[PDB]
Formats: sequence, structure tokens, C-alpha cells
Amino acid sequence: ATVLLEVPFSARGDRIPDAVAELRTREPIRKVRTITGAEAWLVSSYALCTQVLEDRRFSMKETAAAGAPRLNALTVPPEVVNNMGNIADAGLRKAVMKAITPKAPGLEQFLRDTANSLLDNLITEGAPADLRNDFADPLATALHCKVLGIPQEDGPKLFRSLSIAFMSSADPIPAAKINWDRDIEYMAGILENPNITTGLMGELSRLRKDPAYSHVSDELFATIGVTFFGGGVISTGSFLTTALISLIQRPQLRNLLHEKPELIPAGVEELLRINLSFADGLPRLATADIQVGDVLVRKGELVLVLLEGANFDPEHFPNPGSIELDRPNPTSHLAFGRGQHFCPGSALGRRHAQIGIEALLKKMPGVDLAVPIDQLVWRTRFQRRIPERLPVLW
Amino acid sequence: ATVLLEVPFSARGDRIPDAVAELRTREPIRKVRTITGAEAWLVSSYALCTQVLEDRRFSMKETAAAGAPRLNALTVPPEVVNNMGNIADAGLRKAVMKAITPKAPGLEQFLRDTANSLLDNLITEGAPADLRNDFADPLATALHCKVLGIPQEDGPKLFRSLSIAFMSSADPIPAAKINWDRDIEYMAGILENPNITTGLMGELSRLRKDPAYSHVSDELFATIGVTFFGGGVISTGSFLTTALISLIQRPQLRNLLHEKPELIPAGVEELLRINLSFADGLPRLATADIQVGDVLVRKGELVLVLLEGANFDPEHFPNPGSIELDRPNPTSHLAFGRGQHFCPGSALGRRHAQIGIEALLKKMPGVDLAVPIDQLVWRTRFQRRIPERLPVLW
Ligand code: HEM
Ligand code: HEM
Repeated sequence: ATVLLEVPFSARGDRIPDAVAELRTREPIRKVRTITGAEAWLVSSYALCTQVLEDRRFSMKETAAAGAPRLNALTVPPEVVNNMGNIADAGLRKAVMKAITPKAPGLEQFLRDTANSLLDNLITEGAPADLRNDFADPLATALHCKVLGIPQEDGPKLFRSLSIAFMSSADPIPAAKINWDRDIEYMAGILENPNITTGLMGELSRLRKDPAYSHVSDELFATIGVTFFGGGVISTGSFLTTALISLIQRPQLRNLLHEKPELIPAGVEELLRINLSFADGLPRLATADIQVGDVLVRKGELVLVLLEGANFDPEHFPNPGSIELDRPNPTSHLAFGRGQHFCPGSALGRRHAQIGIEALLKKMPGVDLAVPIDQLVWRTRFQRRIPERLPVLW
Repeated sequence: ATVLLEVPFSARGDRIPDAVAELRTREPIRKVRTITGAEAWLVSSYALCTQVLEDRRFSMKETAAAGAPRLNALTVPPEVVNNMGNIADAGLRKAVMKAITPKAPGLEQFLRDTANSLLDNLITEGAPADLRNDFADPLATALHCKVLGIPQEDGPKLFRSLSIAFMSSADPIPAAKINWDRDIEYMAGILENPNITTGLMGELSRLRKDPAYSHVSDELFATIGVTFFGGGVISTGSFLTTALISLIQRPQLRNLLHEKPELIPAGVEELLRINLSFADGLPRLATADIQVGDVLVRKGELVLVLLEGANFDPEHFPNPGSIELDRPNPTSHLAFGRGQHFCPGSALGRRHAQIGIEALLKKMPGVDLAVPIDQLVWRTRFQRRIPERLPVLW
């Protein structure tokens, strides 16, 4: 007798388990047990992943319901799971989305300047350098302070919440509440701070005092700052980190992008497609009985949309493990999700990675791992897959 | 068909696998495969562990031999594996051992002052605090700068080598050589630096210019600094970290030691006994055919002495998983090894932990984990078991 198949399969973010393709072929929707002991349906084909993400009867909001089968414990208040819904209902969606595009004057130059400064500092100190802690994450943190309009010096303290805030835990996490409450207080102060006039928090600060938003809660305004800083930083920092591993492990690709930087956007799109940064399937709760492939999912059941299931599906992306810069369907991956909850920061996440990579390849054209790849230490029980340190030489 | 049992069994340092007791009972010396693919004999009973460690025909030195079956790749030059032998042959053993006792005037006060400052800073910043990165390791690093006679400001840079230097890798590690060569150059400079007159490096500096040591190599003098700083810091920092977890998970014990600090030495001895800080068995190479239990180990074969095998052996330590402050054989554990290569820093390691714990319990009598224990992230492919961060509240 064996136990019900457990998820997640592996915290390693440098390779997809052979098991994923076997599951996709044999049983692209199948029952699994999550870290809480709850049962769930793991969906691993491109077709079924899209189906689930595009049917709102598979609800994000309802995953926060008391007594629901859980992927993991909430690390935010239950109402915050519906954060984008709350933003939309408040009439704030357009303004929030506009503030977090890479289009603001000076933003891309700021990114390039920041990347180059970080890289110059690594070069001065000499190899080995840690490209996560001393490049990708600092670049992500600087970017999000700029986007939010908050002081760069405040970034580190907000950043330090994230190793707990984005845990994927069987049980509630006391420290997550301590940090959440503290970071909310910080964002509340920012909204009352007359120095903060630019970026997302500058715009929210103004809308908060506009009559069209007088009955929008101060809690929501602060929540938007905490959730967008944390989500953006953890997502961009983690993605860039694991993309750099993928790049470094492909010297031919590294050289091509170095020689022809105009190909970096197409390269970043493939790096997004093959990215293993999301450690768990995206959770949804069925609000009706719904047929998904050979399974009738029942109302109240948990469904997990495995992004790498979709993104390595050879039926949609032939030779799925290979980076090919000339695919006919390059942005059709699910790295940013799909449907109602499609990532609002997709353009910014793309630009962060594109600029970081462009800068790294110019400054460190000889970049390579400084340790055998197996020596990377993969963070466990976390909502992202990331190496604790990424040691390189050049 | 299953593969030959692989070591190590688990990188988790908060619990011993049930498998260890099963092995000890069934086959206290048995064949295993190491991360390099080499075969080895894993020894897991107190009796057989002692036998191997007390028979120099199971050689430390010879583990560095070209073509030997390997636990892992060397991270130091092969001659450095015989570092203590080299120290003894140079006539330096007594002086080195004397410099690294906790007995030097002011040393214990320095430790207490340092621990208390670190803890005051955590208290000021507010919970959660990371007791590894912001307590145990800094305390270890400060201690070793003081013991060596080198500036406190140089500690951080030396410390940063250690996440690579003490890797347990299948393959050689380029960064380990970069850092080793750099740290050797630093220690060489220290020996030539007239400001350095105290501690181990002050004493070595003087002996180096004494006629009785004129033909001792500059390489050996520098090597002693690098190996004692790194080994001491990684050993004490890692031990204290995992001891604090053991303590925190036993509130009754925490309270007893808080109420009766005179029991802290006995508590630290039990924490040493149950400690899972060594990630791999201690390696030795057979230089003869030697009977160990039911196995005739052949000349040239690798033997791995599993410390927790010995230390959780109920035949030697009844109710082995329980901390009991009144055992009749409390220091008879193998936490510091046994025989020819018994730890020269044992007294200093004991004092570091005793003082760190004393200070922590006085300042933070309410100390507890701030995350569920399963959320700790255990460093992999490393010579020690340690959580990447240790989040606490108080
Ligand atoms: C490469 C970088 C990024 C990746 C791969 C990524 C990935 C994703 C994914 C997969 C989702 C879907 C969640 C779901 O459907 O369950 C999502 C949604 C979301 N993302 Fe991103 N993200 C990135 C960057 C960002 C940035 C820069 C921000 C904001 C500054 C951001 C904020 C959000 C928010 C607030 C949601 C929730 C959308 C909703 O619930 O409707 N992300 N992201
Ligand atoms: C709680 C703290 C410590 C623990 C648990 C510990 C553990 C050990 C163990 C198990 C060995 C035996 C290695 C073997 O036989 O294969 C050893 C040896 C050694 N230890 Fe420690 N150690 C600690 C602290 C220190 C300190 C503070 C120093 C120096 C400042 C140090 C330096 C060394 C050295 C140089 C050896 C090699 C001995 C030889 O090869 O003959 N250790 N230690």
C-alpha cells in the first residue's frame, strides 16, 4: 500500500521532474494530497489548465472560505485573497494597473542604472558573487520602491518580511501576522506622508482624498501597497533568479543573447515559459459540479493548476524543454496565469527580467556558476522555488 | 529492484530519522552509496563507532588519497586533510591548543558582552528575529576573531566563505578554491601585520620568527588560521543554532535552565549528545583488512562513522531521544569525535554554547519559534545540518 500522491513533487527549480510528463500523459487531472492533508485535483495539461483558469466557477475568492480544503494556510487576512476583486469593486483597477506598467518616464533608465550599479559592485568585490541576494532581489526591491513611490531605504525592511509572507505552510504562521500588521502600518503611514507623491502610493494617496473614493477603506489602500510590493518583489526576484540559472546553463544561448541583445525579449518569453518559480499549483475552489477531462469535480473541491504542466505540454509547445526563440505561440504560456486573475504586473515583470539580463550579459559576458548545479540549496515549503544563494563567477 | 541505500538520509537537523534506529538494530555496519557514487561502510552503533575512531588503521589522512572512494569532493588541498598531523609534526600542537581554550583572560566576558549586545539589538528591532544569521553565527564569528587575534571587522568576509567551504559536494567546487586562496592570502598578511599580537595568530606570528620553527612553512601557518577560523565558526555557529531549536521545542527544559542556570553546562552536554549538526558520517579509509562487527572491511575501503548513530544508541544512552541532565555517562558522547582526531576546540565550543544560551534565556525567557517547525529550510549538500533562517519571537 502506498499513500495518495503528495504535492508538491520537488522544490528544485532547475529541472522539471520526469513525473510531470508521466502524469500529464496518464492522468492530466488526478487526485493528490496537499501539505495540509487536504485532497485536491492536480491539473497538468495545457488544455485542462486553461479550462480551469478561464472558468470563474473555479473560484480564487472561495479558496479562503472557512472549512475549505486547503493547499496551505493563509498568510494574509481571508478577505485579502480577493484583493484584485476588492480593488476593482473600489473603482481602483485602472489606476493601479497604470501605476505598475514599465512605461513611466525614467523607469527603465532607473532599472538599467540600478542593475549596472549592483553589477559594478559585484565586479569590484570580485568572484564569487551571489546573483540572488546581491543582484536579482535587490533589483526587484529597488524597482518596487520606485514603482510604489516609497523611499529606497525602506525596501530592505519590507523585503525581509517575504521569506515568511510567501511561505507555503500546513499551519498558520505567527510571524506572518506580525510582519503583515507592521507592513500595513508602514503603508498607512505612507498614505499620510506628504513627501510621497509619485508612483502607486502617491496616486493612491491622492485618490484616497478624492470624493469619488471617500468610502473606500483605509485598510484597502494600505493593503494594496503591501500586496503589490510583496507579490511584485517575490515574483520578479524569484523569476529573474531562476531565469539566470537557465541562461547560465546554456552558454550557447548566453552567447547569442550577448551578441544579439535584440533577441532578449524573445529569450525572456521562453525563460518565462520554462520557469519553475511557482512552487505549487494555482489554487481554485469549485463552486459547482464541473467536468474537467475524465473527472467530474464536485462543488467545494480544491483544484490545483500546475503551471509547468501547461508550459511543458508537448501538445502545445513541441520540444517543451528547449528554449526556441522562433516559436509560433511564444506568449501563449501560463507563466502569468490566465483569465480573470491574469497577472497585472506582467509587463513590469518582463521588463525587470529583460533589463536585468541585458545588463548582466554586458557586464559579465563570461558568467557561469561557481559551484556545481546540485550544490544550490532550494528553499522548501515556500510559494516560490528559489536557490538560497546563486554563486557565480565571470 | 532498489538501489543501494544512499547517504545522507536527511538534511533535517530537528529530528533523527526512524531509519537510523532500524539500521543500528539490524545492521550496525552496512554498505551505502555516497553522493559521489562511491560505496562505503556506514557504522551506526556506539560500540562500532568507537572501535573505528580509536583504530588509526582507519585513517583520516588517507581519505585524501588520489583514487580513493570518496564521501565527497575535497574543498581544501589534499595535504590539509592531515592538518592536525601537520601541526603536530611542526611542533605547534601545544601552542595551538592553548590559544583556543576558553581560558584566556577576558574571553568569557567578551562572549557574554557580545551575546548580550546581539540580543539587545534583536529586542530593539522587535520580533521576529533570526537566531542563526543575527545571533548564533555572529556570536561564533566574533568569538573566533577574538580567539585568533584578528580584527572583528574582518570576520564577515571570512564568514562568507563558509557556505561554500563546508559544502558536501559530489564534485570539486571552483568557488571553494577562489575563497581558499583568498583567505590564505589574508592569513599570510595577518602573520606579517605588526598590529596582530594577541590570540592564535599573534602567537603563530611570534613562533614563525623563532629559531625552533624556522623550517615550518609559511603555508602551514596561514593554513592554521583559515582552518581554525572556518572549522570553529561553522561548528560552533551550527551547533548553537540547532541546540537552540532543541531547547525552544522543550519549554519545560527552557524554563528549568532559565530558573537554574547552573544546570546549563549539563544541558549543553545533552544538547551536544543529541545534536544532528554533522550532516555526514566522519570519513576514514581502511589501511588494512579489519573486522568491524560482522564485516571484514578491506584495505582501501571507505568507512563513515555516523555520530548520531552512536549518540542515540539506547545500549549506551537509555531513552536516547530524551534530554536527561543526570545521566551517569554525560560527556561520553561522540559529538566531538573520539581518538586521534578528537576535537581540539571542544572546551571553546562548550563555552560558546553555554554562554550564548545563558544570555538568550536571561534576555528572552519567553523565546519560541515564530513559524511552525516544518517551515525551517534545511541546508542541503553541506557538511552541517542547519536551518537557513531561525525565526523566533519572545
Ligand atoms: C515575472 C514576474 C511575475 C510572474 C511570473 C507572476 C506570476 C503571476 C501569476 C501566475 C499570477 C496568477 C495567480 C492566480 O491566478 O492564482 C499572478 C497574479 C498576480 N500578480 Fe504577478 N507575477 C509576476 C510579477 C508581478 C508584479 C511585478 C506584480 C505587481 C507589481 C504582480 C502582482 C500580481 C497580483 C497582485 C496578482 C493577483 C491577480 C488576481 O488575483 O487577479 N506580479 N502573477
Ligand atoms: C560545538 C562545537 C564543535 C563541534 C560539535 C565539533 C566537532 C568536531 C568533530 C566531530 C571532530 C572530529 C572530526 C573527525 O574525527 O573526523 C572535530 C575535529 C576538529 N575540530 Fe571541532 N567541533 C566544534 C568546535 C570546534 C572549534 C571551536 C574549533 C577550533 C577553534 C574546532 C576545530 C577542529 C579541528 C581543527 C578538528 C580536526 C581534528 C583532527 O583532525 O585531529 N572545532 N570537531
